[PDB]
Amino acid sequence: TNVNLKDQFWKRYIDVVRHEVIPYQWEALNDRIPDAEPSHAIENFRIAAGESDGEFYGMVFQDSDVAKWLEAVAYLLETKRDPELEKLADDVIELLGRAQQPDGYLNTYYTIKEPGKRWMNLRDNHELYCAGHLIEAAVAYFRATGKRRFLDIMCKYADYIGTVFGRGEGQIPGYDGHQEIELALLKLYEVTGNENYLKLSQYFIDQRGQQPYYFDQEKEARGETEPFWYDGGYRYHQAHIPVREQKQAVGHAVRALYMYTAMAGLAAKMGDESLKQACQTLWENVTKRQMYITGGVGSSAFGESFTFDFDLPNDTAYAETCASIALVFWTRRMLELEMDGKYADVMERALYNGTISGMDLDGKKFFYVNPLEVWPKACERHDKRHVKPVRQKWFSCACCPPNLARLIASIGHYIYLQTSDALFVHLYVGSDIQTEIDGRSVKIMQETNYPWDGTVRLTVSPESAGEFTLGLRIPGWCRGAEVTINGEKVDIVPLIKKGYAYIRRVWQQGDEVKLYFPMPVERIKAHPQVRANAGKVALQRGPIVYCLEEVDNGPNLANLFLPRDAKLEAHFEPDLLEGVVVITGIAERVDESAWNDELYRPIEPRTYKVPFRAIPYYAWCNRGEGEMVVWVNEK
Amino acid sequence: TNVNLKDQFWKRYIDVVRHEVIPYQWEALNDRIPDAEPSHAIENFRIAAGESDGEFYGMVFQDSDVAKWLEAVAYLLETKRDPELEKLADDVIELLGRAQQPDGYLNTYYTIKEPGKRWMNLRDNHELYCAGHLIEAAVAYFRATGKRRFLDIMCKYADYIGTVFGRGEGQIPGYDGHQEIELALLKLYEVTGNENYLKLSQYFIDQRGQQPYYFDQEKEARGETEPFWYDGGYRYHQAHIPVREQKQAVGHAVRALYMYTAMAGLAAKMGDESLKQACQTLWENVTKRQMYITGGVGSSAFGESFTFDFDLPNDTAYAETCASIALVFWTRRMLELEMDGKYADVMERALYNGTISGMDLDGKKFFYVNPLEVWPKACERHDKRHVKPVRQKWFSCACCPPNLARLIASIGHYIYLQTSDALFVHLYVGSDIQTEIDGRSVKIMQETNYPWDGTVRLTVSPESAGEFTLGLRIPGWCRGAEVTINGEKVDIVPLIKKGYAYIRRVWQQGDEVKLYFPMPVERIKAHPQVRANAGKVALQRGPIVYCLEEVDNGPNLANLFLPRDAKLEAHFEPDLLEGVVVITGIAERVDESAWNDELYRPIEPRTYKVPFRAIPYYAWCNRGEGEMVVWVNEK
Repeated sequence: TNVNLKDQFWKRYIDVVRHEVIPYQWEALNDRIPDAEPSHAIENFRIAAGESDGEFYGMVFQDSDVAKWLEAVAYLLETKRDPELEKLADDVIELLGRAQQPDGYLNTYYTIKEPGKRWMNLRDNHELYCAGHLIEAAVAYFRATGKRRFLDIMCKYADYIGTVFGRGEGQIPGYDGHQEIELALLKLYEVTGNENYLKLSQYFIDQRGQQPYYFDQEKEARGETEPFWYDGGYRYHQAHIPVREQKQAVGHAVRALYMYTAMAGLAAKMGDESLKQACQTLWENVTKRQMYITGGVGSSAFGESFTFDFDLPNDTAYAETCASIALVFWTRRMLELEMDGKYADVMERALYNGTISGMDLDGKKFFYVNPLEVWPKACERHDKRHVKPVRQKWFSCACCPPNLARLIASIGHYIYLQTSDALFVHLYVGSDIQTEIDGRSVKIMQETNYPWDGTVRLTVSPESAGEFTLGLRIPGWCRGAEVTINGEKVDIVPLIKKGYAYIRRVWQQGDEVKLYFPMPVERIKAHPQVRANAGKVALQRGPIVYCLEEVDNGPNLANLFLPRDAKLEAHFEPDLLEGVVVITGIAERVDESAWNDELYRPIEPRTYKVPFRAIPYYAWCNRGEGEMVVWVNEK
Repeated sequence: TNVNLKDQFWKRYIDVVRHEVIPYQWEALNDRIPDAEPSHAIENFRIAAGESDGEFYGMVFQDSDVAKWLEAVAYLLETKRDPELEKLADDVIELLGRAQQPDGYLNTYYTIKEPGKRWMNLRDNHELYCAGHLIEAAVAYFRATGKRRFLDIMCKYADYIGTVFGRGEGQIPGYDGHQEIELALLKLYEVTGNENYLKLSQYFIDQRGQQPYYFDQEKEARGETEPFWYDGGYRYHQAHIPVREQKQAVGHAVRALYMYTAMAGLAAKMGDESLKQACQTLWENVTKRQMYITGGVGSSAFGESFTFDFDLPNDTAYAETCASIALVFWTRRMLELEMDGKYADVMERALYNGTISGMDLDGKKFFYVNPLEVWPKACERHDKRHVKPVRQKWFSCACCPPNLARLIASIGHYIYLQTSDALFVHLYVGSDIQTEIDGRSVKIMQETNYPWDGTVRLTVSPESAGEFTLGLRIPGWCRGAEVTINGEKVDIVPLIKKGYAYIRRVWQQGDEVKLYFPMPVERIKAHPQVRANAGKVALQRGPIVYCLEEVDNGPNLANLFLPRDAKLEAHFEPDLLEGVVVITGIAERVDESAWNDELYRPIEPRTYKVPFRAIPYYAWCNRGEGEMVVWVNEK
């Protein structure tokens, strides 16, 4: 399976990651950006390798920043070799190899700052989290370059971790306050075939939330008495009860979704039905009760967390970039657990909305928080101070960048899934794939202007003719999908199972499948239990959720009312925001001129008509500070 | 001027304060309530008088709780002598006299806990605030009983304070972090004629906010380096700039309104036009941009503070009971500065909505915070944790009670104002007053079922016939007010000036003025800049703002839509909530069904008709926990 991107939309983002984002982060990691908060991330490994002097600096999880940058670089190298970039990575890798302790432990903070204090604060100090991120980078770097050095280093650490943690004699019955090692270990298993890694992942998941609480035991041993800052206590870490008894998403959103992603991978690999069902129950809870229309998750700044069903406020949303990325990871494992278009529908929602919303179109600035409603003046409220009205650079928790980079750079890995049963098309993205079906070589090409248009042309070319199944997602946002094969209509209705059309036939060289997904402008309504959206409507076209910005429509977007009957139109604007479809129509505003400086009046408001224009949510805040809303008042 | 209450509405509240609220607090102040947080408020004075041993206990402003209870008791004694209650007060008073230092200083914390450390932390430790509250209680107790002892004690302290603070040689150019002393000093001046008190008040106000900052000077002297916890710094205390440059309300709402109250009193008494204009500018800002329809003020829990113009969220409101009480105090001084009905309109709005909303109808439980929208489950959000979904008892900052008690108990003082050129009727409350106009003895009787009905009968009986002016407020909520004198209709339009009808004529014994204020059900709309209320409407009848509760309408009050043409009806329910007018009609809900557990859908919502019933805002949460909204979605 090699996949080449051949589109406009994602190719532009990859180019931005390659030329702007990854190089800038490299400078930051090496403290060569004069105005920046220093990182010391590379320096810490130098000191640890005994090649430099100085004090540890930065956050306890600083090592993971280096990991994430390496992981993204790995993916970049799969789609364009660059010997200089590869050399930078190789040198960092050898440095990691020299900072690594003889027993396999690799952690700058506990090598330089608190030697000998390792494994005494898993609740807070992210040791396994950093190890997990480094494992992911090493796996990725191996798959991209064939070079095993980083993989070898990380297997030594993974083996050491296996000796330290478990239910055995002299082992710690522990796990990390921030999940990540569990999903990373699955990847390491997939590339090595070493079953210890699969079992260790299972151990960490099965042990979480067991009584007596591991976190209480280590806390006691540190002599710590203070109550945990987060009111829900261990719900923050989803360590309140065992994972199979968790029926609602709670706590910190990234933590949760990384945990779920591991649970879904383990359910698939182990055939564990109880875990599969837990995943499905959690999936339904997150995606049908605690998810924003943008694919954002996390409704409370305090703990960057889930709250509860249907509590999805737009102005105080957290919807962290990293959580939406984590949702994408989760969906991919859910798809391996069960082929249901609803998983890919979510993946696509996050991909085209609440992930990429996290960056400026040119990749120079980022959001941590992705709100669905902005009144900039109000961002001075204490309960809105997490909401930044414009994107910026970050430091300390500068994850928005190497985090988005690793997803965007690997976008090719999410388009297709080769199974022995079928070749599945999840995303409609100009691309090609060279794969093997029933031991035979098959080339598949997608040509499409998606997401701006719903027409997709798939050319299927097997090396020699042969029978196999092509599984095509029918997007849940779409009504009335149509399919033709070599110009002849095919009734897909009997071929559809759980949002995928299964097309099984003998394929010949140059066979052509045409897909047509109508993209009308839709008015989306939220379930009536979503109190924040009572009387409000969102615009969506294809997979893209739209928003209104002040720059196009004036201030006071709360005072814009979209009548039900207003006739909406869409058209392409090549020179706007890198080339986007915009949506236009006629709305109504209440007349303030008719107001008289009173605050409250018993009068019937007078309304006048205004043109409006809406643009894609992901593209907001590229034309200066201003109001923005997704959910607009109706009628 | 003697005023007797003869109504049902306020009389019931006064009885509750007299029989439940004041006696319960007396027990709490003496630590005789088993399952309460101890107060030690009386005990601290015992220790300070050398009549008991032990450590200081409680908040630095604990002394003010005793003061507020005494002040209320004073007002209770004006409307019904009670030798036992008077005895309790007299004993407390003699105790205060024995706790007082030889120089006049009276403060338990700086007598027992930090002897000699007085006046070193005016920013935080409330010394002048407690002195102020004690002064108010003494003034009130003198007016009520003729007993001067408490007054004599407090004059000694006030004189001492006058030697300590000022611009003179050896004086501290300081002022309290919590305003109060300034308005208290005006009251002491009014009852003693001692001009020092008036000038001292003027000094505290003129000094506030002058550079170099007093609070920085004392902070430095304490060796304190920590930044102030509130992000706006000295805006919290309204000490950021001089008062006559403050054009917006900012900071902590009670602090601000106590300051404004002093400013308005001084502008009147000193004839200071610059201060008058400053008060007017602030008045307009508060009441036309930063006030809730309930008379609540304070839109941010953090700092219990004002935010900025038109930021009035209903679900995260703070609208502290004490701030609404403070607004009432402010309006009374504004009325002395300028006879404008808009002042009394706000006074009335607070009195019948966001003050008495602070207690259960039987006076046993209280709110600190008065929200305008409640979803109880959501009160677990960190950004809503200040919102309690049911009333309770309080401890430490148990001000809601002795604070409401003092206002309710003194409600008679707010009904009329005698000036040398007119008798003004501000509030429509069954009552009578014996007063002197142009040296002539005049008796006036009001009979009315206000607020449930807008008909008022005033009987005017001068000792002998004579020409004078009666000023009658024409409520700003009203349209088509009518006035009839001895059965003949009078054209009031030419008699009205700034919301008061000036009726000047020769009055004879038994003259009858009938006022009729129509009370239709009104749909109130907020200025379009109020984002929170875009697309919403509030119901109001007479001075009373209405709300919907779950107990009458079912859950999910966000999913209730009030059509503009729905017919509304009002009628009296004698056995509901101590006897209230309710409002009824037909609203619409969106039908849950068409979602089928989806979260977001492109479907046209189906709506069905439901009955609704609205009750007075003040009377919400007397029938158990449940949803409540004031601002209802419109269709």
